[PDB]
Amino acid sequence: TRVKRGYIARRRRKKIRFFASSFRGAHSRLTRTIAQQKIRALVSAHRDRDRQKRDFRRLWITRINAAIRERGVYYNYSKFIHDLYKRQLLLNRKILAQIAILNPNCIYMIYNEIIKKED
Amino acid sequence: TKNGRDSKGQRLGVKIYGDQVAKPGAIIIRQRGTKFHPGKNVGIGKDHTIFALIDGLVKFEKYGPDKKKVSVYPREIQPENPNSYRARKRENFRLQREKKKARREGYSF
Amino acid sequence: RKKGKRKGRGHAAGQGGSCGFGMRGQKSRSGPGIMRGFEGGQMPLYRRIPKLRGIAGGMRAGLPKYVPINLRDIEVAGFKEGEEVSLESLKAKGIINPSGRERRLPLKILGEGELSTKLQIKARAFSGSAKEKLEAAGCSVTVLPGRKKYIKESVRKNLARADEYFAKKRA
Amino acid sequence: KGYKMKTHKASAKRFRVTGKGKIVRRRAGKQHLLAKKNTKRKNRLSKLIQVDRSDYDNVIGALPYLKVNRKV
RNA sequence: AGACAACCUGGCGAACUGAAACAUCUUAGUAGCCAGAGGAAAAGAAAGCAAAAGCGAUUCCCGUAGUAGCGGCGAGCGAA
RNA sequence: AUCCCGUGUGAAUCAGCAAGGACCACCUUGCAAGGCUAAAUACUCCUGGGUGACCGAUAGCGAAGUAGUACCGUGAGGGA
RNA sequence: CUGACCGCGUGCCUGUUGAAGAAUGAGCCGGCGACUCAUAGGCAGUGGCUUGGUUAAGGGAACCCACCGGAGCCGUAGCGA
RNA sequence: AACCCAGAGCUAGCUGGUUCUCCCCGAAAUGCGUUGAGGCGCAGCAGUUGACUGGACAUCUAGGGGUAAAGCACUGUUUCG
RNA sequence: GGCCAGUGAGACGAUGGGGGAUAAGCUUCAUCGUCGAGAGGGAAACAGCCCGGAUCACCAGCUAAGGCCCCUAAAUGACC
RNA sequence: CGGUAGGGGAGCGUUCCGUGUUAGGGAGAAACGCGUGCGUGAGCCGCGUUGGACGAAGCGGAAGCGAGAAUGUCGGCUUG
RNA sequence: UCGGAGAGAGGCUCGGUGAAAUAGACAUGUCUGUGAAGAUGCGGACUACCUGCACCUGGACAGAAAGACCCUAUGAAGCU
RNA sequence: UUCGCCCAUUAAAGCGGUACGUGAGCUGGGUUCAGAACGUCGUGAGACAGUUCGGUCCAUAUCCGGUGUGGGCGUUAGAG
Ligand SMILES: [Mg+2]
Ligand SMILES: [Mg+2]
Ligand SMILES: [Mg+2]
Ligand SMILES: [Mg+2]
Ligand SMILES: [Mg+2]
Ligand SMILES: [Mg+2]
Ligand SMILES: [Mg+2]
Ligand SMILES: [Mg+2]
Ligand SMILES: [Mg+2]
Ligand SMILES: [Mg+2]
Ligand SMILES: [Mg+2]
Ligand SMILES: [Mg+2]
Ligand SMILES: [Mg+2]
Ligand SMILES: [Mg+2]
Ligand SMILES: [Mg+2]
Ligand SMILES: [Mg+2]
Ligand SMILES: [Mg+2]
Ligand SMILES: [Mg+2]
Ligand SMILES: [Mg+2]
Ligand SMILES: [Mg+2]
Ligand SMILES: [Mg+2]
Ligand SMILES: [Mg+2]
Ligand SMILES: [Mg+2]
Ligand SMILES: [Mg+2]
Ligand SMILES: [Mg+2]
Ligand SMILES: [Mg+2]
Ligand SMILES: [Mg+2]
Ligand SMILES: [Mg+2]
Ligand SMILES: [Mg+2]
Ligand SMILES: [Mg+2]
Ligand SMILES: [Mg+2]
Ligand SMILES: [Mg+2]
Ligand SMILES: [Mg+2]
Ligand SMILES: [Mg+2]
Ligand SMILES: [Mg+2]
Ligand SMILES: [Mg+2]
Ligand SMILES: [Mg+2]
Ligand SMILES: [Mg+2]
Ligand SMILES: [Mg+2]
Ligand SMILES: [Mg+2]
Ligand SMILES: [Mg+2]
Ligand SMILES: [Mg+2]
Ligand SMILES: [Mg+2]
Ligand SMILES: [Mg+2]
Ligand SMILES: [Mg+2]
Ligand SMILES: [Mg+2]
Ligand SMILES: [Mg+2]
Ligand SMILES: [Mg+2]
Ligand SMILES: [Mg+2]
Ligand SMILES: [Mg+2]
Ligand SMILES: [Mg+2]
Ligand SMILES: [Mg+2]
Ligand SMILES: [Mg+2]
Ligand SMILES: [Mg+2]
Ligand SMILES: [Mg+2]
Ligand SMILES: [Mg+2]
Ligand SMILES: [Mg+2]
Ligand SMILES: [Mg+2]
Ligand SMILES: [Mg+2]
Ligand SMILES: [Mg+2]
Ligand SMILES: [Mg+2]
Ligand SMILES: [Mg+2]
Ligand SMILES: [Mg+2]
Ligand SMILES: [Mg+2]
Ligand SMILES: [Mg+2]
Ligand SMILES: [Mg+2]
Ligand SMILES: [Mg+2]
Ligand SMILES: [Mg+2]
Ligand SMILES: [Mg+2]
Ligand SMILES: [Mg+2]
Ligand SMILES: [Mg+2]
Ligand SMILES: [Mg+2]
Ligand SMILES: [Mg+2]
Ligand SMILES: [Mg+2]
Ligand SMILES: [Mg+2]
Ligand SMILES: [Mg+2]
Ligand SMILES: [Mg+2]
Ligand SMILES: [Mg+2]
Ligand SMILES: [Mg+2]
Ligand SMILES: [Mg+2]
Ligand SMILES: [Mg+2]
Ligand SMILES: [Mg+2]
Ligand SMILES: [Mg+2]
Ligand SMILES: [Mg+2]
Ligand SMILES: [Mg+2]
Ligand SMILES: [Mg+2]
Ligand SMILES: [Mg+2]
Ligand SMILES: [Mg+2]
Ligand SMILES: [Mg+2]
Ligand SMILES: [Mg+2]
Ligand SMILES: [Mg+2]
Ligand SMILES: [Mg+2]
Ligand SMILES: [Mg+2]
Ligand SMILES: [Mg+2]
Ligand SMILES: [Mg+2]
Ligand SMILES: [Mg+2]
Ligand SMILES: [Mg+2]
Ligand SMILES: [Mg+2]
Ligand SMILES: [Mg+2]
Ligand SMILES: [Mg+2]
Ligand SMILES: [Mg+2]
Ligand SMILES: [Mg+2]
Ligand SMILES: [Mg+2]
Ligand SMILES: [Mg+2]
Ligand SMILES: [Mg+2]
Ligand SMILES: [Mg+2]
Ligand SMILES: [Mg+2]
Ligand SMILES: [Mg+2]
Ligand SMILES: [Mg+2]
Ligand SMILES: [Mg+2]
Ligand SMILES: [Mg+2]
Ligand SMILES: [Mg+2]
Ligand SMILES: [Mg+2]
Ligand SMILES: [Mg+2]
Ligand SMILES: [Mg+2]
Ligand SMILES: [Mg+2]
Ligand SMILES: [Mg+2]
Ligand SMILES: [Mg+2]
Ligand SMILES: [Mg+2]
Ligand SMILES: [Mg+2]
Ligand SMILES: [Mg+2]
Ligand SMILES: [Mg+2]
Ligand SMILES: [Mg+2]
Ligand SMILES: [Mg+2]
Ligand SMILES: [Mg+2]
Ligand SMILES: [Mg+2]
Ligand SMILES: [Mg+2]
Ligand SMILES: [Mg+2]
Ligand SMILES: [Mg+2]
Ligand SMILES: [Mg+2]
Ligand SMILES: [Mg+2]
Ligand SMILES: [Mg+2]
Ligand SMILES: [Mg+2]
Ligand SMILES: [Mg+2]
Ligand SMILES: [Mg+2]
Ligand SMILES: [Mg+2]
Ligand SMILES: [Mg+2]
Ligand SMILES: [Mg+2]
Ligand SMILES: [Mg+2]
Ligand SMILES: [Mg+2]
Ligand SMILES: [Mg+2]
Ligand SMILES: [Mg+2]
Ligand SMILES: [Mg+2]
Ligand SMILES: [Mg+2]
Ligand SMILES: [Mg+2]
Repeated sequence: TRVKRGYIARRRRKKIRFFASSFRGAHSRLTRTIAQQKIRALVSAHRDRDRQKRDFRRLWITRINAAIRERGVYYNYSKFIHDLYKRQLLLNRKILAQIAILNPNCIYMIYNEIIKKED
Repeated sequence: TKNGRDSKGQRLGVKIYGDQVAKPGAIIIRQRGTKFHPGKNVGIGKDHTIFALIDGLVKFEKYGPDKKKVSVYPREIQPENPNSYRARKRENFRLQREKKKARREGYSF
Repeated sequence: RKKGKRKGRGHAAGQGGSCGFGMRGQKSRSGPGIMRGFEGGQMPLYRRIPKLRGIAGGMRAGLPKYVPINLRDIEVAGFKEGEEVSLESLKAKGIINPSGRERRLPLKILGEGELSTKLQIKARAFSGSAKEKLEAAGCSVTVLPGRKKYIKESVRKNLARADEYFAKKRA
Repeated sequence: KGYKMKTHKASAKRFRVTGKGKIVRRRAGKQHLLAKKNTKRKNRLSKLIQVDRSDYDNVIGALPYLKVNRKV
């Protein structure tokens, strides 16, 4: 019983093409290229969902270091953090970064508690 | 002149060591000349292969003053450890095989 | 019904690409292989070993000449006393199914197991232990004649001259 | 009329089977040059040996009608 | 008298190939070519099988059997 | 062995002759060197019926239209 | 849907000790395009019978198929040339 | 050593290719033989299936040995006295 | 034991050596690690070096090797 | 619970057959196009200001059964 | 030496007609370093508005398929 | 031919790298291709890190790189 491949192929191709919408140039056109480009996209995605978790801690820490450095002459990120722990506070770095921007006065207070107690 | 011929290593040398176990007939040493001498309960071959005549522990000795001789002595194994680490774990394996095979066909539902 | 491997479709499936033939060279190449009994050109095992005893020269192979039966089988079978055993009645109860070569054969009895009954047995031959156990159990042993070997007259004269010698000597 | 496997004949003049189903063979080398082989060796080369597990494949493959138990 | 797909009979009759080379062997009396006749052809009415018991022209199928055998006793071939 | 042929020699007639796997004896079986014969079996250029887990215009015949055509080749031939 | 700017990111296949390779292959797109069938041997998984199992050709209200068809074949003794 | 057709789908231990998805386990590039060396047979090391088993990782003791070091008792070699 | 595979061109690194010139990213063995068939981090980039062996999600947290002037995460830290 | 060669398990789809002259379908089937739908994925389920007559699901069966590589191959269309 | 001028046919512009080899996709700098040991594509610096046209040929291991040379094949053929 | 030798000068007539720096810029030899001849080796077909005469390399610049020469746009209203 002869079987033409029929649409079984074209569907697959089409469902790939949908993926690759808005790729500049022949990456959005030719099937054969589109394949690869799909794979690479998916791959980067996977990679950078891991990079992401690295990079926001990067960021947050940076912003925090900026936010503290303003108060004391001699004060750091490092110093700060060590002080947060020996005072037993749980706040992670996302929260201290977002509170650094969006509620600056709060961070000033926190610093004043760590200082009072280290005193 | 031009070298490069040689021989497969003949497999000579001590086959069973001191205080290991030997069967009767079991070869203790293959040697070229006699680097050892036959002791008691122990025969020697044509190539000076030394072999055991009796089951037991093989012991090397000073032939005196210089050379060495090997002889075989009958041992005694009574001391089976009733309760010890060895016995405990081997038993455990037995009983686990038994249990784990018996709770199969003994499974409801 | 277990579904078959279709090789050469996809990798994620199964044996794709190479199909499980690994890389290249003779075993992965299409076509008849190399002979089953052949090792690389080293003298093959079967060729470096000498031919079996009689076969080697054309001495005819040894062949079964009777259908062997023990007493075990005659016990297990439903034989009531007086019953004739023979060949035929063993096909009847089926404990022997003869094929072509076996059809053309006679019957022989081999002692094993201990028979309890009185049977009337017919066969062309018996082992020693056989007819010993049989005549011990009170069974009648009928030994059937084999087909005469044709002999030309001169050899009858010789073999008879013998018998006349023995007869004149004992008498 | 299909095709049925052929017994490899040069393999069947060499190997055979024992009643319990293991393959056996002769030993090589007792043919000529016996004078210089000691009697003890000659006796050893006279007997029937069960074929090495290793070759069982090749053999079995070339003697398809040999009834053989590999002890399973 | 010529024409006529395949089948068939007769005549000539390869080689690549397999044998991990090759020469005996294999391929295969296959392809091809020539000639011939038919709807089938050919074979066929025991100077035959068999084995001390029997059969009763030829052809074809199943089986015996990948058995007996043949064979650089190799590759392989293979009955009744 | 049996069977059939080149060269050369070359018998016996039933009180014979041949075969029975070198050969000889014995027995068994058969009657060569004249012919002819149906069926069971092989095949599809085809004809008539039937069916199709066969194709559906890149498939199915090379050919669903000028198809062995157009075209190519001195020619055998290739060939949409 | 677009994308200011930051970060990360050395086409695919084949094949290799090893490739982004300046190693091979693909202009692009759509079709066609490859472990198939028959017959045996071995092994496994499932059934069926185990009053041992099974039929081959053949016959069948055309096929299939009921019902036949035990000739064969496998298992019941080995040792030995 | 012409062409065309056929044997012919010759043969190619060579090169190229061999198409759906998920899950589990997971090598080797070594030895021997080979008209063999880029091939193949067997072993070694995969997977899956059974039958036996009781170990492994540690700790300590016991064996035989002739390397590193060391030495001049032998075999060479060597300087001066 | 059964059934049934690949593999039989290896690379460097540590160490023991031979060949070579105690030359070679050379060559050939021996006992190991990694790559092969291993992604992540450190090594500017960088198969074989160091850390560590990736079921998967998280805009959570602690560390290894390695680092804390700016590019670029952390001390323009302390004391000799 | 990394993974190549490679082995084993569990699945999805394509055309056809059985159920079957089936359910459904000019009140719009196949197909073609779409989705804030559901799947570990192969894919499924839903929707159409296209299309114009066929044809599921379930439980089974069979293969000319899944393509991106063959300096593959045939058409179409580019680049220069 | 040591080039010069001129004439024709092109080259160049305009109108008409209009190919080809090539080609994974190309958003296609230089230096230096790295790397299968000669990189637009990886690193660090440096230089670079966008895009035509005419010219030039250093690169893209430029293009036109088996490498004639070397080796392999138990390949092929010719010759002795 | 790398090397080198000489003639006449000269301030001096440097040595190296750039794939012989440079063959899609040019041209000789060299890969001694097929013809032929000599010496030599080989019975021979033929051979030679011997000699000798003859003996086909193509190219419309895609991109980078370059020498020139424009347009667009920017230069915060538009221009000379
Ligand atoms: Mg169809
Ligand atoms: Mg197809
Ligand atoms: Mg986007
Ligand atoms: Mg030695
Ligand atoms: Mg003695
Ligand atoms: Mg199949
Ligand atoms: Mg599978
Ligand atoms: Mg692939
Ligand atoms: Mg396989
Ligand atoms: Mg391949
Ligand atoms: Mg292989
Ligand atoms: Mg082949
Ligand atoms: Mg064969
Ligand atoms: Mg012999
Ligand atoms: Mg026998
Ligand atoms: Mg039988
Ligand atoms: Mg038997
Ligand atoms: Mg003899
Ligand atoms: Mg095997
Ligand atoms: Mg006529
Ligand atoms: Mg005629
Ligand atoms: Mg006619
Ligand atoms: Mg031949
Ligand atoms: Mg030939
Ligand atoms: Mg063939
Ligand atoms: Mg051959
Ligand atoms: Mg061959
Ligand atoms: Mg007829
Ligand atoms: Mg006739
Ligand atoms: Mg008659
Ligand atoms: Mg007559
Ligand atoms: Mg005759
Ligand atoms: Mg006869
Ligand atoms: Mg005669
Ligand atoms: Mg003749
Ligand atoms: Mg006469
Ligand atoms: Mg007769
Ligand atoms: Mg007559
Ligand atoms: Mg005659
Ligand atoms: Mg007649
Ligand atoms: Mg006639
Ligand atoms: Mg058409
Ligand atoms: Mg057509
Ligand atoms: Mg159509
Ligand atoms: Mg960016
Ligand atoms: Mg990067
Ligand atoms: Mg970048
Ligand atoms: Mg290479
Ligand atoms: Mg490339
Ligand atoms: Mg490569
Ligand atoms: Mg290479
Ligand atoms: Mg192609
Ligand atoms: Mg290309
Ligand atoms: Mg296919
Ligand atoms: Mg196959
Ligand atoms: Mg099959
Ligand atoms: Mg089968
Ligand atoms: Mg069963
Ligand atoms: Mg029938
Ligand atoms: Mg019929
Ligand atoms: Mg019928
Ligand atoms: Mg001529
Ligand atoms: Mg020719
Ligand atoms: Mg042929
Ligand atoms: Mg072929
Ligand atoms: Mg061909
Ligand atoms: Mg050939
Ligand atoms: Mg694992
Ligand atoms: Mg290794
Ligand atoms: Mg080879
Ligand atoms: Mg192997
Ligand atoms: Mg294993
Ligand atoms: Mg010691
Ligand atoms: Mg010690
Ligand atoms: Mg010593
Ligand atoms: Mg030593
Ligand atoms: Mg020393
Ligand atoms: Mg000394
Ligand atoms: Mg001394
Ligand atoms: Mg080897
Ligand atoms: Mg090697
Ligand atoms: Mg290989
Ligand atoms: Mg190394
Ligand atoms: Mg080393
Ligand atoms: Mg040493
Ligand atoms: Mg030195
Ligand atoms: Mg060294
Ligand atoms: Mg090396
Ligand atoms: Mg370490
Ligand atoms: Mg590999
Ligand atoms: Mg690893
Ligand atoms: Mg890594
Ligand atoms: Mg890194
Ligand atoms: Mg590690
Ligand atoms: Mg882990
Ligand atoms: Mg921390
Ligand atoms: Mg910083
Ligand atoms: Mg400081
Ligand atoms: Mg893991
Ligand atoms: Mg896994
Ligand atoms: Mg795999
Ligand atoms: Mg469906
Ligand atoms: Mg359908
Ligand atoms: Mg209806
Ligand atoms: Mg619809
Ligand atoms: Mg349909
Ligand atoms: Mg659907
Ligand atoms: Mg469905
Ligand atoms: Mg209508
Ligand atoms: Mg249905
Ligand atoms: Mg459908
Ligand atoms: Mg097909
Ligand atoms: Mg294509
Ligand atoms: Mg091309
Ligand atoms: Mg084309
Ligand atoms: Mg001029
Ligand atoms: Mg002019
Ligand atoms: Mg003109
Ligand atoms: Mg113009
Ligand atoms: Mg074109
Ligand atoms: Mg650009
Ligand atoms: Mg380097
Ligand atoms: Mg570079
Ligand atoms: Mg760069
Ligand atoms: Mg980049
Ligand atoms: Mg250029
Ligand atoms: Mg030019
Ligand atoms: Mg490139
Ligand atoms: Mg060879
Ligand atoms: Mg040859
Ligand atoms: Mg001067
Ligand atoms: Mg001066
Ligand atoms: Mg220069
Ligand atoms: Mg120059
Ligand atoms: Mg150039
Ligand atoms: Mg010249
Ligand atoms: Mg001469
Ligand atoms: Mg010379
Ligand atoms: Mg001339
Ligand atoms: Mg241009
Ligand atoms: Mg330019
Ligand atoms: Mg400009
Ligand atoms: Mg301008
Ligand atoms: Mg302006
Ligand atoms: Mg302006």
